[PDB]
Amino acid sequence: YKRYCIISRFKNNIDEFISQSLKIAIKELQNSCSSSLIHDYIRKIDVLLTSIDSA
Repeated sequence: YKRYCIISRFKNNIDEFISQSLKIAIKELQNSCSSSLIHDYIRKIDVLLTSIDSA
């Protein structure tokens, strides 16, 4: 229900903590409707993850 936005926000705070990244690749991929229904700050929140992944 409303937990699809919470767990995405829970994975957003957990991906900022940095194999283990391969399980993180499952959280970052397979977009069916979560990368279509969601807000305007979540787009730059995805940019903060890959730049942190660039380190």
